[PDB]
Amino acid sequence: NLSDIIEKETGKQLVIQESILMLPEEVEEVIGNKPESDILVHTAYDESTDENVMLLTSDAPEYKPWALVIQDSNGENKIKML
Amino acid sequence: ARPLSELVERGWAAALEPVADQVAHMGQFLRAEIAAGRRYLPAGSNVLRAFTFPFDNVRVLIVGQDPYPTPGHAVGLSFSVAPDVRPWPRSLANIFDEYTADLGYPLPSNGDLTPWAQRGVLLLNRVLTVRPSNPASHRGKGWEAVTECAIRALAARAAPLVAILWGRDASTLKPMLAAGNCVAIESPHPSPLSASRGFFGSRPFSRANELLVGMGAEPIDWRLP
Repeated sequence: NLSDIIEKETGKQLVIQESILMLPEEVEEVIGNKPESDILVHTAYDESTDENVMLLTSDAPEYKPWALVIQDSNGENKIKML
Repeated sequence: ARPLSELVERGWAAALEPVADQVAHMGQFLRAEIAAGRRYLPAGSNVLRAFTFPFDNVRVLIVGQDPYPTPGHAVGLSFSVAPDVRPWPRSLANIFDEYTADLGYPLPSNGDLTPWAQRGVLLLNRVLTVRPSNPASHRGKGWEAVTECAIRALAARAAPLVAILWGRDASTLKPMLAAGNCVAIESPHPSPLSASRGFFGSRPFSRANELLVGMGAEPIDWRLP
């Protein structure tokens, strides 16, 4: 899966439940890196750490990793650019 | 099947009449997709389910994107999942928090949104189908033309409409409902990455209602536990 690259960068067997598509303008504000073109925000949930695990990739055909975000019970994000 | 009237509530028949050729085409695409060995997720019966509830009874539009890419999740309606779906889409989780925050209500027992649908909240995705595990795989594949006509038709009616538009993808449809009797309320997407950026606190369920009332229409119930 594309979820394998999640398992790679974090080591957690999680299922991607949603891929929301957003514009660079939207993603930039939160991560502080304006990306090339639109991004898909694949969000899986870790039901044990209560973390939202996010994988941001390039649009549909080629799902190119771009950044990874882990978001805790509070809302702070450990952002790792990919 | 084939003829529109046999496929959607009628009234929706009228609505989508101009995209009849366009929708009929979508069929042989899907059929062609199975023919080529791959399957699509939304599920035969449910693909057009969005348009099974009365056209004249819609008061609130919640436009989504394409369907949830994982099997057994997508159910023919924006954002909603199937009741057995346990750890639910984080977008939906967030939507729900703002939902308990906004209205007095307790957290829903499941992400089954059917009741909203049958109360005049149109949960229309912009792209009605999608290849399993391959998000956005049916974008520009013909569907937008349909969902777009869907919307224009709603806007044209004498009846008042509130469209709530989560994410910028949605916003592109703002112009598409000339705000005569239509009001659009936009906000960042309920996705975790963006939710706290201005979705949370947007109070869309009540605002939607108050807007409806402002225009001499009945409020939606919401409320699903």
